[PDB]
Amino acid sequence: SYQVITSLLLGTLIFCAVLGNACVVAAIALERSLQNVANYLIGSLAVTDLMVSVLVLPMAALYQVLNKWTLGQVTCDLFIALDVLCCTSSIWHLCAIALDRYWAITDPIDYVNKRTPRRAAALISLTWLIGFLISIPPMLGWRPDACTISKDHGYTIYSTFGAFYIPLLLMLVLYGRIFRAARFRIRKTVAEAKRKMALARERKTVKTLGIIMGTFILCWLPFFIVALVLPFCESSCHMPTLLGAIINWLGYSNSLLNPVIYAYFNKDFQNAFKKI
Amino acid sequence: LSAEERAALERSKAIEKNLKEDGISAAKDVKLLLLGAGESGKNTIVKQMKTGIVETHFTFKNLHFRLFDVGAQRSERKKWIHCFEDVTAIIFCVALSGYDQVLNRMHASLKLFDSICNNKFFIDTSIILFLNKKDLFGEKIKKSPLTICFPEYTGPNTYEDAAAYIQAQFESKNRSPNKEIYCHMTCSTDTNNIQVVFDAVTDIIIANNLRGCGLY
Amino acid sequence: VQLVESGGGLVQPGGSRKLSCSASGFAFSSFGMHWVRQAPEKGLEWVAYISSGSGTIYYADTVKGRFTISRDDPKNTLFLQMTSLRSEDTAMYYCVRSIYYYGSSPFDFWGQGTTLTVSSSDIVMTQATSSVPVTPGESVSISCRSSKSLLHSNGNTYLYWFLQRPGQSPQLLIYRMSNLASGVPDRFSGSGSGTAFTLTISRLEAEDVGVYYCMQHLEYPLTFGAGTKLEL
Amino acid sequence: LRQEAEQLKNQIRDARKACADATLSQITNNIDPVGRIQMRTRRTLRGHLAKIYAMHWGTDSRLLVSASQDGKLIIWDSYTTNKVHAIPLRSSWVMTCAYAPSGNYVACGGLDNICSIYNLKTREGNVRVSRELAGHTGYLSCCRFLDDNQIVTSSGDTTCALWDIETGQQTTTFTGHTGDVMSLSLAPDTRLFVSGACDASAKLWDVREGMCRQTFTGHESDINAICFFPNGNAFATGSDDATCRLFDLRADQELMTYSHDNIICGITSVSFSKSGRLLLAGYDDFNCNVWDALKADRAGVLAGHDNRVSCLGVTDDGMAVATGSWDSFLKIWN
Amino acid sequence: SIAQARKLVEQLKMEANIDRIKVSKAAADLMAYCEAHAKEDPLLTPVPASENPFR
Ligand SMILES: CC(C)CCC[C@@H](C)[C@H]1CC[C@H]2[C@@H]3CC=C4C[C@@H](O)CC[C@]4(C)[C@H]3CC[C@]12C
Ligand SMILES: CC(C)CCC[C@@H](C)[C@H]1CC[C@H]2[C@@H]3CC=C4C[C@@H](O)CC[C@]4(C)[C@H]3CC[C@]12C
Ligand SMILES: CC(C)NC[C@H](O)COc1cccc2[nH]ccc12
Repeated sequence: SYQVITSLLLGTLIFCAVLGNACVVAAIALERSLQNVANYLIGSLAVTDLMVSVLVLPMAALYQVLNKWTLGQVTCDLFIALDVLCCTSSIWHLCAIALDRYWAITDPIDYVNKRTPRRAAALISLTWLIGFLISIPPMLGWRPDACTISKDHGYTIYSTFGAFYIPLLLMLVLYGRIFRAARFRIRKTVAEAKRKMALARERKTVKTLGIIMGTFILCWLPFFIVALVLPFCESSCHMPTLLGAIINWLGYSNSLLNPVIYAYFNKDFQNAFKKI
Repeated sequence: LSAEERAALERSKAIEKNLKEDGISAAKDVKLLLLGAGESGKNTIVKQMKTGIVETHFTFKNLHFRLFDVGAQRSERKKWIHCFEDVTAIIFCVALSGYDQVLNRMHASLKLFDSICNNKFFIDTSIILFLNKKDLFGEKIKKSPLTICFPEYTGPNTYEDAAAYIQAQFESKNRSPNKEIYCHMTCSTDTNNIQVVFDAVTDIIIANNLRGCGLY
Repeated sequence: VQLVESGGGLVQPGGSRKLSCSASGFAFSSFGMHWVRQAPEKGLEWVAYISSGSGTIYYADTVKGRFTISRDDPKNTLFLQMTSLRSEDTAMYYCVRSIYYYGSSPFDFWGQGTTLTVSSSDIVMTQATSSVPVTPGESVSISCRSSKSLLHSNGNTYLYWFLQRPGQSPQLLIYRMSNLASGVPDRFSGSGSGTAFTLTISRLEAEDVGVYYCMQHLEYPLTFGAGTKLEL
Repeated sequence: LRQEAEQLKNQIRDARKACADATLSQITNNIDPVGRIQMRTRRTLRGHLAKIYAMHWGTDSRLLVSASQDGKLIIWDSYTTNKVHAIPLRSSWVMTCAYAPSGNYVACGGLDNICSIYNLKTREGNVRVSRELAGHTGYLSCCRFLDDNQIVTSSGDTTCALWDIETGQQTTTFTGHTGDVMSLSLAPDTRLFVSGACDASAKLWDVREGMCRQTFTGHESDINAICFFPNGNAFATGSDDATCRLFDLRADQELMTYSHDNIICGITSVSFSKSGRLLLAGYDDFNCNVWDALKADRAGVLAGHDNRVSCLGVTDDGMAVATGSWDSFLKIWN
Repeated sequence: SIAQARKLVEQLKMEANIDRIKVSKAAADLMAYCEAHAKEDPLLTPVPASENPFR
């Protein structure tokens, strides 16, 4: 009864994440109009989130519903590695998307002359490389019927600051510069209807960056604050293990919400989805 | 495959490689459609940037521009106007000193500008509007008022106010959020219209990128 | 269009030298290039092939590993690096222009050749006749046999006919079975099917005197039949 | 003389109405309709990187040339999808291409106002410009070879021209259109051609005489596409008014209209099947509709292009239809 | 000018004096050609995949 509600909710979340991300990837692969550097980064974020949703989310949901790790220790190590890998890769995909947008908005000459799909592939490979560099150290050795990530203080700092906090700072800085550039462009654009539309554009800019950064933050910051601090509360602080599940699944739900932010809100993606 | 079929396939692959290289080189070109009506400053800005279609290639600040002068085509534009559907911007040249002349020149330029603005192939195509011969306009605006062209003007006869009214009349044809009209006034003796087009194209690219990110 | 070979000369056995081909008058980069040699009294034998763009390189089994064919497109030059020059390598080495697309005429131009002198599964093309005496104005049919069917599933029969006039480099007459080459008078005819082939000359002139060579282009170790000479 | 011109126009209308005994639909009411012409994309020709404006099939029904705004004239081996040639054009603004019936030449042209003749079969292995046909004062919208030395071009200068390629001179100029001439179709005998122009009229021209035999006016908008029926006694037009019309040469009037209420877009290209019972028309609405040329029934649809189908062509043996499109792909259909 | 009207009148005269056939016979000939060649129409009557070069 009680575990059935959890199973249904987590399974619906996994199904929605798989469906959303797979549909984003399929729309990328099916339409010539969505094969762009920006759309390559967005579709790779969808690929990473789909890997999250099919590798981590089912196993994490099994762990949540059963309240215990009914799998092997080798399988637990693989789960932790894949979870950290795929979540770090998705967060750094957000950073790569922000970086591409920053270069597009602040360097139009590079956008025309130097922006190539090789750069999108390089950004994707770099996100996955950071994911590996964050997730593999526990298997190489940096660290009970429970499958929990390594709580080593050095690894805690290295993996929380390498998967979220450095990504959070880079993405905040990049989108702050993008915001400043967007207002600079709007102010340069600005007969009262012109000022009306300029104010509407600034409202749209603040709403868009609010959606982007607020979704990323409200999804992953609650989890990563605890992932950073709680290891340093190894004796005093005790997480209720309900708030921990909630914050971890907010982070997981970032993989559900990323297609919505970056593809399903995109006009180009909406038209391409209409084409199917 | 046969040996000859294999070598034909290899030739086809080499052709495909060259086609991909050519398309990569071509995608780096900022394509500009130069429009205007007859004795506007089209040829003046072509000379500043430097047979049925004339193509002016120039590079400015690491940006390669392809400017398509199509004024020689004295035929129906809508039959070939879709060829330029994917230009970065239209450069529309208007002689400011055309309000006083009938062959009305400025009414014809306004009608052409309206048709180009509201063309189904240029819905989101920004326009770099050049108001040419601003010096001749200043010469002939102090003598004759801006009423021979616009009876509903009812404004000051000064050069700045008349030119601003003409620019407002042209920008009144935009009626589109995703398209901007960049208006510059030129006198045929200013060596900065290359800079004006570069800045307008930079603004167009930046605004397109912002629209892509949902910030415009 | 002209292909000028250089090198050749006389070498000691086991030596090495590079054959060169100074192409000019045509889009050399777009042509596949062959080396085809002819021993002083025997017929043509294909040596090596470098494709357009150097992506594909083929060699005859008798020279593979020791011989190296290379091209330099900017200078329009084709090379044959020969190593361990056996006495069997003495021949006149011909560079052959060949281009490959649908309808193209491969092996259509041949260089003048340079004679190299060395001091002391393949499909078989059979020309049973040889040194057949001919009379000007009357028809002659030169036959050819192939060990394997030269007809491909695509419908093409990769049989080539070449005329090696006395003292002159070979000259394509028919490129795929029953396909007259450019500049060849429409009295030479090609026919056959499968493995048996004939080249009919309607009204042979005094210039048709020469050795006529088969060539298959189905499987790549290109093989010439022993030439069928025509004599007055 | 406008009164006499109107009098002659009314006389022509009366002579056309005197022959309008029974419409094509009344006589084809009893033939078994074609069920559903369901072609499938057999090949997709990829390699153009801009809008394809023109294609022309080879007479061998295997090679075809396509013209794209990327400045490339590409000759395709449609059986293998191999690219036989990729011809770089001097002007990327090509909107017509013709493959010579001999196969030795290809033509292209557009906003440069020139018909460029390309020798596909040179001693050098490259395709070069053999002749540039200058003299049109508007864009070339169609060109068709009569033979290796004669090509007919249509232009936005409202005229058609017959050219001697060796001299590069206009042998005949076909004037009489008031709108921009958009398409050409040579008769199978190549003794006479029909041109469709922006004046919403199709004019029948004698190639040797150089005069307009007949003028056909049924369309409400610009005629973009024109094609003879396989026997040369009729032709079909494709215009911007979302209609295709079949005009008989001998009856000297429209015999059938190929329109549908669900089609409102313009028509870019028309062609007939080998027997001429199928009229294949390319539309702005991104697909090609197959029409029963005798019953005006919409026999089939060729969907599969992501942009406007700008050109299409049926092989001389009738095996395949190739459709080009603004989405930069050519598809072969059966 | 007047010469343009003269040319238009002459062209209309030359076009008006042609031997038009009844559209019944035109449609009958179009039928005759269509059914006379329906067998050799691969798009109208699809060929077996053996005989289809685009297979
Ligand atoms: C895991 C889920 C619950 C987290 C979702 C976070 C979303 C819903 C929150 C976080 C940031 C918030 C945005 C912050 C900024 C603005 C700009 C304002 O002008 C409109 C509201 C808007 C757009 C908010 C909408 C709701 C918002 C996008
Ligand atoms: C569209 C966005 C807001 C999706 C976010 C939904 C997330 C935050 C919600 C929806 C279902 C929720 C889960 C439902 C069931 C449980 C079991 C409980 O013992 C631990 C919390 C946990 C695991 C919840 C975690 C948070 C959760 C996954
Ligand atoms: C069940 C657990 C394994 N859930 C983990 C969550 O899905 C992602 O946790 C991290 C990602 C990257 C770096 C990280 N440092 C600490 C945690 C962490």
